[PDB]
Amino acid sequence: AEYQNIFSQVQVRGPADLGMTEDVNLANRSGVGPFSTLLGWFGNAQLGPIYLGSLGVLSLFSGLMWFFTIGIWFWFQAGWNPAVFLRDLFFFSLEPPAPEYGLSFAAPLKEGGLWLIASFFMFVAVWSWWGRTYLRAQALGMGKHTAWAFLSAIWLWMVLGFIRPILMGSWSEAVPYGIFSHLDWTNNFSLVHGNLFYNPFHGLSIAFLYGSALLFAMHGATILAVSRFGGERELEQIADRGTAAERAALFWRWTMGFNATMEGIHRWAIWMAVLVTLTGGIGILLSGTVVDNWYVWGQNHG
Amino acid sequence: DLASLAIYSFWIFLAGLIYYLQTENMREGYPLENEDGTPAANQGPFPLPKPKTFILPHGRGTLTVPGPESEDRPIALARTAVSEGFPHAPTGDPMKDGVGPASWVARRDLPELDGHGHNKIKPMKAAAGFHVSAGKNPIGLPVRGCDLEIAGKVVDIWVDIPEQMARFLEVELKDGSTRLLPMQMVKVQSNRVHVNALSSDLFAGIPTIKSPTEVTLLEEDKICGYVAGGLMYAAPKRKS
Amino acid sequence: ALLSFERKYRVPGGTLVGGNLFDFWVGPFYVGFFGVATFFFAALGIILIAWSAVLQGTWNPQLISVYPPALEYGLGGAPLAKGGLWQIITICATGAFVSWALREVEICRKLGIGYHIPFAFAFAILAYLTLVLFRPVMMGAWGYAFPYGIWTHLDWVSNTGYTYGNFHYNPAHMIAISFFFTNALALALHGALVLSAANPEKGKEMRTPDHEDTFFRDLVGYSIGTLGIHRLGLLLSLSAVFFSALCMIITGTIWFDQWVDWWQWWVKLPWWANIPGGING
Ligand code: BCL
Ligand code: BCL
Ligand code: BCL
Ligand code: BCL
Ligand SMILES: CC[C@H]1c2cc3[nH]c4c(c3C)C(=O)[C@H](C(=O)OC)c4c3nc(cc4[nH]c(cc(n2)[C@@H]1C)c(C(C)=O)c4C)[C@@H](C)[C@@H]3CCC(=O)OC/C=C(\C)CCC[C@H](C)CCC[C@H](C)CCCC(C)C
Ligand SMILES: CC[C@H]1c2cc3[nH]c4c(c3C)C(=O)[C@H](C(=O)OC)c4c3nc(cc4[nH]c(cc(n2)[C@@H]1C)c(C(C)=O)c4C)[C@@H](C)[C@@H]3CCC(=O)OC/C=C(\C)CCC[C@H](C)CCC[C@H](C)CCCC(C)C
Ligand SMILES: COC(C)(C)C/C=C/C(C)=C/C=C/C(C)=C/C=C/C(C)=C\C=C\C=C(C)\C=C\C=C(/C)CC/C=C(\C)CCC=C(C)C
Ligand SMILES: [Fe+3]
Repeated sequence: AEYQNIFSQVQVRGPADLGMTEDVNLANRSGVGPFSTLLGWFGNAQLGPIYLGSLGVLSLFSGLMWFFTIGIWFWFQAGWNPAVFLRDLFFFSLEPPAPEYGLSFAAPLKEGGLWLIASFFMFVAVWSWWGRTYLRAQALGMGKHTAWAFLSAIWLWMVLGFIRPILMGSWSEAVPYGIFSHLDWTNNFSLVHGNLFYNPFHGLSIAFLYGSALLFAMHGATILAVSRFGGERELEQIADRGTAAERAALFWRWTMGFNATMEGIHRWAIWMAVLVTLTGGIGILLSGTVVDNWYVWGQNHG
Repeated sequence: DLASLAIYSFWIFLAGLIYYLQTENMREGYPLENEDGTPAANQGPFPLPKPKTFILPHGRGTLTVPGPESEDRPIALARTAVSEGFPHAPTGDPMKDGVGPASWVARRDLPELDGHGHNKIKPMKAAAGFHVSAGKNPIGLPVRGCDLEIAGKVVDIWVDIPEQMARFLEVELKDGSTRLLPMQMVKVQSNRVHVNALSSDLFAGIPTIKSPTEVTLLEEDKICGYVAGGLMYAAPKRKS
Repeated sequence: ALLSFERKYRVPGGTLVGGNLFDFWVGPFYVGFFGVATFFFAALGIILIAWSAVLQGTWNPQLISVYPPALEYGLGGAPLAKGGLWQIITICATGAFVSWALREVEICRKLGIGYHIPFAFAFAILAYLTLVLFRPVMMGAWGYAFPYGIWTHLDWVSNTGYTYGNFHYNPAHMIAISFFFTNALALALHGALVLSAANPEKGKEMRTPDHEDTFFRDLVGYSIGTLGIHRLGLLLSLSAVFFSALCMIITGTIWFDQWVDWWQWWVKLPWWANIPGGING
């Protein structure tokens, strides 16, 4: 048995680290929280400090209104009875406003008005948070990569419950807030469009989804296979290539005769993943608006 | 129709993306070369990208890639066949000469500095507040090689300050001097530390660092390289 | 044929079989005994797939499809035309996949690095044998395996799926989808992180791992770390596939009814089973 570097053999701890200051407003940061021996077995143990600030709160708050809004409704359903509430948690659901109401914000609560309310909260909770991720990287002088790729995630989210419903002419086309409730909508959406497996974008979406798992498995295992030379210390290998970066490239060179660099691979990474919700967002925007049946479409091609 | 338009657009896009992504991963190691070190004929269909310069922090200067690729070190190897494609046998001690699994890269002979300009790594006996917070403490435990014999004993733990992580075990050998072993290369057991790669009589062969309070990117590579190659080369001792 | 820094690595040794026999390269490609095996099992198969194509009277790729023996043949061999070729090609595929894995082990031994890669690969190879070997054998019929065809194998997915209603209800399939989604989240993040540190705003200094750990705490309050995210990556991945191989080994062998029905156990619990109202009652 030889150490495989999955879990540390020895944990070490020094004074709580407050992190780089740069142009961050330490006034808005918080205080360091507890250390976690459990967490420290896989990664960092230091919990906190976290930067709250304004934008953060808008989201952190807005995000509870959306959570609670649907929560109230769930109880209205379980007849304020806990036993029930707990029993049918996955079955409850805050459906969207019936087709009759259209895109109007006039549908009553028990008829899809509550859905509108909650969603609104979510729309705030996510966007404000998005601006947060762009801001916190600026304060540190970093690129806006994290913020940009998060947009791609937002993309699919925007199409599923906003862009498309609007293009369809009804707040009904949206997705219900419910565990099993939304699983059904998903299976349902497909059957109504001629089986998405025929959607060329969907099949592409899957390609990347799987690709993301293929890539991260390779990358993670590689970086672990050469950590005996300091692999995880990626940024430095980027400014000064070491054996780690080399043996790492040669392995894939001799395996599939084609390879990457310590920085390049991350470009493959961020792109591999990002394309999952970008292509997905597309395949879905076109379904129901330009294409009605993907089987029928897979035939005439338009 | 729109759908069919969008789908083709995407394939053109993806192509440009695979082009971009490929030429980006050619910033190092390229242009290919023959076994003799001269530029190979065909360099593939992809062209080296325009160069890019990094601004290393702490006034360490800059880095431009792709740039002139050099090994800036001698290679003790000799061909084993007349044709291309075969192994290059070592012409001395692969471990000493540092070839094959024992290879190392000539990196800057300075240590890595944290976001503050301080040596990212330090022997724990020089690190404030730092202590073994969990797990077994190796300090004091003896060290054994793959030949079931004792090479020396751990006298301190070198840690990463900013990422609070153990990275090396400063071991004391029979003659009083110390050597760094990669944390990722030893089994800290109940009553010892086991080193599978090397075998007792080789712990002295491990490279040594100058200052006894900081390791340089270069020295890390020779220490790490040397121990890894002990996996292949030391074998003629690794009984167990 | 070599990268500026490659020669010092092309030393003798590392092979598991045959010794110095196949210990040599071919362009960037390393060979090894197992480099030969994969060629063998791959040329063999491709051929079988080519022949299997003429017997189907089609050369078109979006149509060709080697089908498995019909349920009547059970777990016995079948006529090259009635699932025979399929059965053989599966052997070639399996053997090609294994030889490839072990080839990586040798590429590993030569470079003196860990065996994490060939190990993580084995999890895929595992899922594969879960579909073409374990589930079918437990169900006693090579017919429960999937077909080899671009879209024709997609049908298999869809049919096998709707055979139990919305397959969304399979509990494990439910866990596997979560790790798959998370893995993409984690990959998207890690890449944006490292890159945003090595590629800061114009004219600025290259950040450090420190600015990385900083960035996340500010954002989410915690930061797993440079070694952790690579640990998380390998884990999220292999898990997503583990649970995927799992949700299919239980389907059709220990549970063969609608998956949405399996949630009754929950809803039909003494304490609330009859408690009037809700969604169920
Ligand atoms: C996992 C559950 C189902 C399944 C469900 C689906 C679904 C659902 C979809 C696919 C799709 C795909 N599947 Mg599948 N698929 C299964 C099992 C397999 C097996 C196998 C050996 O068992 C293989 C090779 C494939 C391969 C493929 C790809 C052709 C295509 C996805 C692109 C991708 O990014 O893939 C991930 C891999 C990479 C990014 C790595 C690169 C590998 C390349 C792409 C392989 C090409 C192989 C070529 C087409 C076959 C060559 C055979 C010759 C003999 C050499 N599937 C099982 C049985 N598959 C998608 C599609 O669009 O299909 C038409 C899709 O929507
Ligand atoms: C029976 C049903 C249909 C079907 C119907 C659909 C439908 C309908 C859709 C998909 C979509 C997808 N399908 Mg499908 N799909 C089927 C079968 C398959 C099979 C298979 C092997 O059979 C596979 C591999 C897939 C795979 C996939 C994915 C590639 C893709 C979703 C990517 C993603 O990450 O989304 C998840 C990611 C997001 C939704 C991102 C947005 C997240 C937002 C920004 C975050 C909000 C956060 C909130 C405010 C915070 C909560 C946090 C708190 C801490 C709690 N499908 C069958 C045939 N599929 C989706 C797509 O895009 O398709 C093109 C989609 O709409
Ligand atoms: C892409 C096509 C479909 C779709 C198809 C599916 C399918 C198919 C499945 C899910 C599943 C899930 N989907 Mg979905 N889903 C869609 C859009 C969304 C949106 C959105 C804002 O648009 C959100 C927030 C979600 C959220 C979720 C999760 C609740 C759940 C997956 C776990 C996970 O790892 O998530 C990634 C996110 C994180 C790791 C971070 C946040 C996770 C939070 C903190 C925890 C949720 C816990 C859950 C409620 C706990 C139950 C515990 C009880 C003890 C049993 N979906 C679209 C419309 N979704 C899975 C499931 O198990 O469903 C029942 C599943 O199989
Ligand atoms: C209508 C159909 C049903 C459904 C039916 C099924 C069925 C049926 C199955 C799945 C399976 C899966 N489903 Mg589903 N699924 C549905 C809806 C969804 C949705 C959604 C958002 O709606 C999602 C996210 C998913 C997600 C998933 C995945 C978790 C899982 C497949 C990945 C996998 O196993 O990889 C595992 C990876 C492999 C098997 C690949 C192995 C690769 C081998 C080793 C190498 C090949 C090399 C190649 C030949 C080499 C080429 C070389 C050349 C040089 C290029 N499903 C709907 C409701 N789903 C599958 C599963 O769990 O499978 C185990 C499965 O069987
Ligand atoms: C290729 C695209 C992939 C992707 C990328 C992605 N996601 C991202 C990012 C990126 C690049 C971010 O930067 C952003 C992030 O911040 O990550 C850490 C994020 C993010 N992706 C998220 C989710 C998510 N991503 C998903 C998917 C994907 N993300 C894709 C796979 C999914 C799926 C699969 O469905 C989900 C659910 C969010 C967690 C996060 C953005 C956070 C956000 O929008 O927050 C608004 C705030 C709230 C909703 C707060 C309330 C939350 C709960 C409802 C209540 C309980 C919490 C409360 C704090 C408890 C307090 C308890 C007390 C006791 C203290
Ligand atoms: C288990 C976790 C994840 C993972 C990991 C993973 N994959 C890996 C590795 C790892 C760690 C490798 O090291 C290895 C690699 O070298 O990658 C570059 C690989 C790899 N993952 C691959 C594919 C792959 N991985 C997938 C998934 C995953 N891989 C998971 C998400 C998928 C999916 C989900 O679709 C696919 C297609 C290969 C490209 C590659 C290994 C290549 C290899 O073994 O090559 C030699 C093989 C041949 C010559 C095979 C021919 C065999 C037969 C003669 C004919 C074909 C028969 C086959 C049944 C036909 C199928 C047709 C379809 C239309 C249905
Ligand atoms: C224990 O009890 C308490 C009280 C603590 C509460 C507990 C809470 C519970 C039990 C919450 C349960 C909620 C769940 C499980 C929610 C699940 C949601 C899921 C699975 C998916 C969500 C899909 C939604 C997407 C598609 C939504 C997209 C929304 C938008 C793009 C914005 C929509 C915009 C609208 C309607 C317009 C508003 C107006 C403007 C300004 C444009
Ligand atoms: Fe990385």
